[PDB]
Amino acid sequence: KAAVERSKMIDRNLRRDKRDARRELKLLLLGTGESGKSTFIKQMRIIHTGIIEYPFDLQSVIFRMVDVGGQRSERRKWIHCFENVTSIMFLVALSEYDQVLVEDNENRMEESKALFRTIITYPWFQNSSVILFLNKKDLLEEKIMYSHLVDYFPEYDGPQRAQAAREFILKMFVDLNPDSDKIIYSHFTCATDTENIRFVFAAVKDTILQLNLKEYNLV
Amino acid sequence: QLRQEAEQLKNQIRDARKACADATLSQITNNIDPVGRIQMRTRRTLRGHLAKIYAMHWGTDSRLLVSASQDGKLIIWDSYTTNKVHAIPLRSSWVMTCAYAPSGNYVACGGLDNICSIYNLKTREGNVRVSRELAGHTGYLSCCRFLDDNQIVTSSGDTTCALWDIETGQQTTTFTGHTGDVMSLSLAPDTRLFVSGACDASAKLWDVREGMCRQTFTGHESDINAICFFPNGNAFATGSDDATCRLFDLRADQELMTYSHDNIICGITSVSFSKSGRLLLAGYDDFNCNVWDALKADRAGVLAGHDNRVSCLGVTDDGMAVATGSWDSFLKIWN
Amino acid sequence: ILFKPSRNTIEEVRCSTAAHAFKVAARATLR
Amino acid sequence: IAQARKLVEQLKMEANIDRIKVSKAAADLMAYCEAHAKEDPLLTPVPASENPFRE
Repeated sequence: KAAVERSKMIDRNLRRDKRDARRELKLLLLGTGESGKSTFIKQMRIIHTGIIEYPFDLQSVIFRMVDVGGQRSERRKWIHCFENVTSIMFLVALSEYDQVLVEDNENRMEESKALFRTIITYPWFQNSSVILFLNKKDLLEEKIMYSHLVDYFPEYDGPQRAQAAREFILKMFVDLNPDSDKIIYSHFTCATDTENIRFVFAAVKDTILQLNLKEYNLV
Repeated sequence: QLRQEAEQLKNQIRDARKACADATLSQITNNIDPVGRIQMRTRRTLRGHLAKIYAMHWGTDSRLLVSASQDGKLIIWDSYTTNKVHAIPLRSSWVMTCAYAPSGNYVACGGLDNICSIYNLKTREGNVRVSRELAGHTGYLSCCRFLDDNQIVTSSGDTTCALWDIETGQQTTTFTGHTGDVMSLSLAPDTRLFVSGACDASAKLWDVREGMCRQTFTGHESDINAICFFPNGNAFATGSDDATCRLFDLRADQELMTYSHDNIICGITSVSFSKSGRLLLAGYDDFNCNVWDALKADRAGVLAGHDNRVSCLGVTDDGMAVATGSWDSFLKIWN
Repeated sequence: ILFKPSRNTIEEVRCSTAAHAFKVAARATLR
Repeated sequence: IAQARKLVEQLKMEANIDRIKVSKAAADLMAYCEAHAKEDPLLTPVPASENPFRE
C-alpha cells in the first residue's frame, strides 16, 4: 500500500504548505552602486554576491525584500524571475550631481537616470508601483555654496549660483516617465531617518487598494 | 599588429572553410518524401506545482522525473503511476536548472544564488538530506549535468565553465574564452566533449581532459539560449532568440541548414533530439511546440496545449514519450 | 453631478483613497 | 595585449585542423538515420497496448 499512502501524505502536506503560504509579499531593492544599501537596511533591521532576501515580519504579512544590485551580469536574462513583485524600491543618492566619475568622464547622475529609465521602461513591470527613495540629503543640503549646478546641469536656471532645493532633481527624475504614470512615492531620507518602514507600508497599502478597487470594478 | 594578424587569420580560415564545402544539403536529400503530418496527445498530466516550471529531467530508467519550480520544492515523480515519491525543500527559491544523476542516487539544483548542491536520494537513514554544496562561482548558475557519480559539469553566469569535484568540492579545471553569459550546456554521449551556449552569437566546443578550446562556430546572430547533441556525436542543434535554428557539424565545421518557417517571430527556448535523429523537438515562446524534419527541414509537429508559454522539454532515453514543461504550474507527457 | 462638476474627476478620488491609506498607517506597523 | 596574444595563439592553433567534406558528413548522417529509422516510438508506434501509458 506504499504508493497510495506516500502520494496522499505528500499531497496533503503540499496543500497545507500552499494554504499557509497565502500571506506573503515580495519586493526588490534595485539600486545603484554606492547608495548605502547596507546602511539603509541596517536602520530598518534594527527595529521596526549572492541573492539575499530579508524576511521582514510586519503585521499579519511576512514581507520579503531581495537584494539584486550585486549581480555584475546581464539583467534581462534573469529579470523574468521577478514578475509577481508588486513594487520597485529604486534608490538614488543626491550627492552625485557634483561627484563626477572618470573611472568615461560622465557624472553618475546620468548613469542613475539611464538605469531608472531602463527599469521603468520595461513592459513586464506594468502592474507594479514605483518607490523612489532619495538618500544622503544632508550632503546636498549642506554643500551647495561651492557646487552650483548651472554648469554641471542644464536645467537649473534658478536663483543664483545656497538655499538648496531638492525639487529640481525630483522633477528631473519624475519627468523621465511615460504619460498616465502611476503615483510615484518618494520620501527623502537620511542616515538615521527612522520614518521609512512606515512610508513603505503606506505605499504598499495604497498599491494594493488601488488594484483591487480596479478589479471589483468599483473604480 | 596583433589585431591585423587576427583579421588576416580570420579571412584565411573563412576562405578555407568555404573552399572545403563539397556540396550543401541540396545534394543529398534532393527528392526525399515528407515524413508526414505527425501529431500526439497527452496521456498523463502531472499536477501539484504552484509556481513556474523551469526544468525537467528524466532518470536513467526512463521512468522517474525531476522538476524544479521557483516557489515550492523538488518533486520526484513516477510517470507511469503518478506518485510523488520524494519532496525536497530548497533553501534558495530561485532555481533555474535541475539535473538527475545517471547513478540514480543523487540530484542537483542551483540558481541566482550562484551555488549548486547535491542531495542524497539514498535512504541510508531517515530520508533525503543535504550532503554538500559547491561554491566558488561568480555569476548565476544556468545548467548542470552529471558526468558520473563523483563529478559534475556546470555553467556559470560569467564567461566560464567549470568541472567540479564531489570528493572535496574544489574545481579542478576552468574553461575560459567566451565573451558573454553562458545559458545552455548539453553533454555529448561520448563523455569526452560538451558544448556551451553563450550570450555572444557563437557556440564553442570544449574538452574534459585537455581543458582547451578546439573549434568555434561564429556564423550565427542574436543570442543562443538552447543546445542539444545529435545522437551520433557528429553534431548538435542550437536554438536562438531570432526565431531561427541551425545545425553545426564537428568534422566539417560548416553551416548545414538554417531552420525557419513561413512566418514566425517568437524565438526558441528549448531544443531536444528524438531518437534516430530524424525529428527535432523545439520549444517556443507562445507554447507552439514544433517538430522539424531534420532530413529536409520540414515542419512535422504542431503541438500547442499549454498556457501560451513552454520553457523546458525532454525526450526519454528509450524514446517512448516526451515530457514538456511550461510556465503554468503543470506538466504533461506526450506519447 | 450636474451643479458642481469640478469634483467629477479622477484625481480627487485618488486623493481620497490615498488619504484613508496613509492615515491608516497610523497604527504602529512594527513594534 | 596579453589577451590579444592569447587570442592570436588560439586562432593559430585552431586553424591547423583537419576537415572532411560536408558531403561525407551528410552521408554519415543519412546512414545513421537509416540505421534505426524503424527503432523510434515517435516514428513507428509501439505495437498493440504494450506502451505503459495505455489504459
